[PDB]
Amino acid sequence: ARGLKKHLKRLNAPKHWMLDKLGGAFAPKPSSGPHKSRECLPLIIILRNRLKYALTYREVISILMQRQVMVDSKVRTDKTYPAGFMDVVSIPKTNENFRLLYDTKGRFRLHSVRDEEAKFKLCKVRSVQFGQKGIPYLNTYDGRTIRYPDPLIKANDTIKLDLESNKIVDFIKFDVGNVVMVTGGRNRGRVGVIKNREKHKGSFETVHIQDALGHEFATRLGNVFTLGKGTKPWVSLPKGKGIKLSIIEEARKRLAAQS
Amino acid sequence: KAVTIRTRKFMTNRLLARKQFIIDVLHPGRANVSKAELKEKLARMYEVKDPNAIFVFKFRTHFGGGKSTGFGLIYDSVENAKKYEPKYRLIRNGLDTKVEKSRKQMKERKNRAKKVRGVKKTKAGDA
Amino acid sequence: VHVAFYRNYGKTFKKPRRPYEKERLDAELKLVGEYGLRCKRELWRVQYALSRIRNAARMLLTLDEKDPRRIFEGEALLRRMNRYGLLDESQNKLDYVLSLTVENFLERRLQTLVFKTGMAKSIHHARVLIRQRHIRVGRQVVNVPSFMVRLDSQKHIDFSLISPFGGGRPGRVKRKNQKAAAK
RNA sequence: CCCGUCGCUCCUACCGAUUGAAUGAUCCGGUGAAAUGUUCGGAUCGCGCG
RNA sequence: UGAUUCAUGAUAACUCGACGGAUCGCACGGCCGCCGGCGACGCAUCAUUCAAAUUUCUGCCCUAUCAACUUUCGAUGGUAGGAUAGUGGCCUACCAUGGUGGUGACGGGUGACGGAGAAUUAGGGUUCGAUUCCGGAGAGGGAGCCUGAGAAACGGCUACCACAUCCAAGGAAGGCAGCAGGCGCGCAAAUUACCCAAUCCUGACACGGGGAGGUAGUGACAAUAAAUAACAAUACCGGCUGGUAAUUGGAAUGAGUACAAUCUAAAUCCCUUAACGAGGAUCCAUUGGAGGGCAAGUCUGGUGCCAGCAGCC
RNA sequence: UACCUGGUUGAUCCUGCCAGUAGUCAUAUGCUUGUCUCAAAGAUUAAGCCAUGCAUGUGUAAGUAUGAACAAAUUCAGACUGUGAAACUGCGAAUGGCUCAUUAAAUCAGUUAUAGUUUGUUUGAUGGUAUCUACUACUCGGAUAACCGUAGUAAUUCUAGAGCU
Ligand SMILES: [K+]
Ligand SMILES: [K+]
Ligand SMILES: [K+]
Ligand SMILES: [K+]
Ligand SMILES: [K+]
Ligand SMILES: [K+]
Ligand SMILES: [K+]
Ligand SMILES: [K+]
Ligand SMILES: [K+]
Ligand SMILES: [K+]
Ligand SMILES: [K+]
Ligand SMILES: [K+]
Ligand SMILES: [Mg+2]
Ligand SMILES: [Mg+2]
Ligand SMILES: [Mg+2]
Ligand SMILES: [Mg+2]
Ligand SMILES: [Mg+2]
Ligand SMILES: [Mg+2]
Ligand SMILES: [Mg+2]
Ligand SMILES: [Mg+2]
Ligand SMILES: [Mg+2]
Ligand SMILES: [Mg+2]
Ligand SMILES: [Mg+2]
Ligand SMILES: [Mg+2]
Ligand SMILES: [Mg+2]
Ligand SMILES: [Mg+2]
Ligand SMILES: [Mg+2]
Ligand SMILES: [Mg+2]
Ligand SMILES: [Mg+2]
Ligand SMILES: [Mg+2]
Ligand SMILES: [Mg+2]
Ligand SMILES: [Mg+2]
Ligand SMILES: [Mg+2]
Ligand SMILES: [Mg+2]
Repeated sequence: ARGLKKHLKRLNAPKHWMLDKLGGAFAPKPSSGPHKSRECLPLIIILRNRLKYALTYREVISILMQRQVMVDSKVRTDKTYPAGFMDVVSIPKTNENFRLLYDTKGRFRLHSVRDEEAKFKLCKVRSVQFGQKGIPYLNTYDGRTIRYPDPLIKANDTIKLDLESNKIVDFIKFDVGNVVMVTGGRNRGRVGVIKNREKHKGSFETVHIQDALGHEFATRLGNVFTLGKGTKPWVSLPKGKGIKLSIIEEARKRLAAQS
Repeated sequence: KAVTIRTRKFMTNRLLARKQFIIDVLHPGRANVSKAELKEKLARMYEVKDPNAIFVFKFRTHFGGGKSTGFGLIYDSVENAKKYEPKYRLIRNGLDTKVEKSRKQMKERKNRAKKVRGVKKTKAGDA
Repeated sequence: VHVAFYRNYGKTFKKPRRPYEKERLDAELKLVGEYGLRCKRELWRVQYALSRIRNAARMLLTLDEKDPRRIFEGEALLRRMNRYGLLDESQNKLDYVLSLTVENFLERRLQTLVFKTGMAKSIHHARVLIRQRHIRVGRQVVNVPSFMVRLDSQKHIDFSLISPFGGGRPGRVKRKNQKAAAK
């Protein structure tokens, strides 16, 4: 190519969007934004495919251009706006507040939240460094930059951010014994407590996580998001509480429900 | 030989100021039910002051016969429908008039006008 | 790109390896005549389906008894066979799947069932009745003889409500004869 | 039963004067459009300058 | 940070710095003219996102009737520079003689774009991969370049080469390996149609545009389901039970046809369905065979090593 | 889904191939062809050559209206504040579609790096010294389009002067 690609073929869309194979030749290409294209959920999918408020692309645009949808307390009129992990989606007209979280199967789920819970969100810190004039600052994995951060905060920690004031109200250090959710890989959407951390010089760090039922799994450091201090998450989890159920037990539950 | 109308996936869409649902039509005696009769029956069922705010489309009769399914929209008022519905659906209901045009003729006129500058460009495309 | 290109399709039967086995020909003709099939392709399609199911069962039986994949797929296959009446509740082991014959699948055809319950005087009569829209499974009219009837749906087979044998409105021949006799 | 020369028809390749021919890619040397940079140049345009 | 005289701070100076808002829409208010809200567009820095460029290791078919190859004129490396967005013989000057190779270099062929994959399936394997997804390359062949964040762009420009249209002969204009369509080539492949209604992209933009894409036309590439008859009486036959009959009898139905509705961007098709639509049910099933492989005649007429058949015998 | 059959002999057992049998999301051709649902389709030879038409334009309350454009108002005053064509300005046209000619450690796949760079845009943060003795900041200056009117040429979104803003 001679420059940036503006189209996304439907087969090339991320699988967790769950787009029909014969729905069309194209999928909504995520716009530039706080979240990466492969790790986002465009507002068009949320409003049309998931919530079914809009029956078409045109209806999605019509709904959004009325300034009726807010992301992180800010009105967004971009259909392909990348809304990702921990983001808050609010529709004041319908009195609906949603938080984007990964289900046990690794797909974004619109988790309904209370009004109080909709006033804050969690962020993961990438690094802390000095800006111009020697002013310290940190940036999160959702594109945010915060100046004069708490000196105790460091990379890979989780900060509680108040959307109304855009200030850090609390933070969690990345350490063993903290409940976390996996945001990538085959174990995406699972929730557990860190057991130990393996660090290799000049290589990715491995994190070992134990599920509430005792199941053990490991993942990379960049795929681990801390949800609270100790074993109690700071936000409400979706249905299933990040517990991955084997296909056999899922089938047993389905058959039991059938009768 | 009495037709029955049932709605299955009902949703009150406040963003678009309408109601969206699937329509199930049971017509054991007759071949089909026309969209006008379905509109009037929906208006009677939902107490719609203006039947012009009811839109029904995408109807399919089952293979055996005597039953059909479709989609229906009921807007709070005619202005909301005119503001949110597609032009063709409004035309189907008589709220809009179809304008006769040919896309190829429009393209040729545009290309012809491309070569003329100024006010005369307006009549340049005629040729 | 043409989006239609992404739809996939597959074959449903294979031709015999040896075209002119006399014993195979005799057996196939016997089955076709007994079940009133239109050609050998229907029998070969049923054989293809049976071979696929038997191969799946044989593959599963090779795995360890405690293998989760074996457990899951064996339960799925046994449930599938039970739903369509191929296997009885007592036949609750994958081993009994290997003991399935083409006749078992043929006995589940809507044509064979329609003949058996007594709605038709013969298998061919059942075929013509089905293809002429005189038969319904539940509330749905079915005109495909190859329709495989599930155990639950077996007791709902009845004449179409819009047909002369299920309701009113006799056929065009009867109406024409009645009109002619009116003079 | 069988081998070969010789005699007839057809087919396929092989050698071959013609210092054979065509095309493509590299090698030696030469000419070399256009554009870019540089030197000079200064039609002309604005307030001794640009 | 695994690792940086790294982030960043301070000083001395430097640059003839495209920077540091002479912009626009809504409303209409508080003090004593001064203050004042919600937005749009725009400039600069960092981070982020959307990406590229270069890059590490391992991996590719046939060929030795290809055993040496590279190094004047960069080949391998060093030093200092130039250029670049940046590393680098990428280029220049000087210096050293290096670098690859039967563990196949170098050279040649490919009817060679690579991959995801396709066909066949005990296992191992064999063959294919132009083509809708990913990556690369090209726009008749080369070369050069402006604009721009991004192009060595070709539905951009400049030159040469090859083709080639118009001309009032002075000039002037070119690029279908885009959608259709035409010539040519061949064994070998469809309409010069409709539409932005769906999917999505794009612009100042809720609105315009989109031969991307969709719809419909041609379409026995390939794949799926599935009609061409069913039932009684009579007469024949074989053991109440079966088989046959252009004999009789009424029933059923879709191929077709067509109001209507439905479908559809608008149409069309499908699905549904008023009135019609079957007896030699002329609403008439074909393609290959009948010595063996291999299922099916030592039947009848013609020909007479002829004509012909015959994958093999 | 682990399979073979005919053919060398008077007969036999072999080697060995020829022939047969089955398959191809495999091309082509022949004959035949009633219905429904899917669906490939100028790749192979010529990345050979192309008549004609179409395939890229774009406007919000929010850059620039004095069309000698339309409409409603104004009896007296009014810079303009309704629609606005045209034109300037901005952005886009580097995406998409097409093809497989060149290319054999090259493209490319998996796996790495940029502490070796650029990145319109989106998202989050961040903008303090200009005149210093001229001395508009209650706001600087000169043009040009559309328009208008003198045209040249056989001719092209070929082209020269003149009057505005
Ligand atoms: K390779
Ligand atoms: K460099
Ligand atoms: K060097
Ligand atoms: K290639
Ligand atoms: K630009
Ligand atoms: K074409
Ligand atoms: K569209
Ligand atoms: K034979
Ligand atoms: K194809
Ligand atoms: K423009
Ligand atoms: K541009
Ligand atoms: K790679
Ligand atoms: Mg492209
Ligand atoms: Mg430093
Ligand atoms: Mg250097
Ligand atoms: Mg390929
Ligand atoms: Mg080729
Ligand atoms: Mg092609
Ligand atoms: Mg491609
Ligand atoms: Mg190119
Ligand atoms: Mg060409
Ligand atoms: Mg050229
Ligand atoms: Mg070029
Ligand atoms: Mg072109
Ligand atoms: Mg192009
Ligand atoms: Mg063909
Ligand atoms: Mg077929
Ligand atoms: Mg027929
Ligand atoms: Mg035989
Ligand atoms: Mg084998
Ligand atoms: Mg013999
Ligand atoms: Mg090639
Ligand atoms: Mg390599
Ligand atoms: Mg950026």
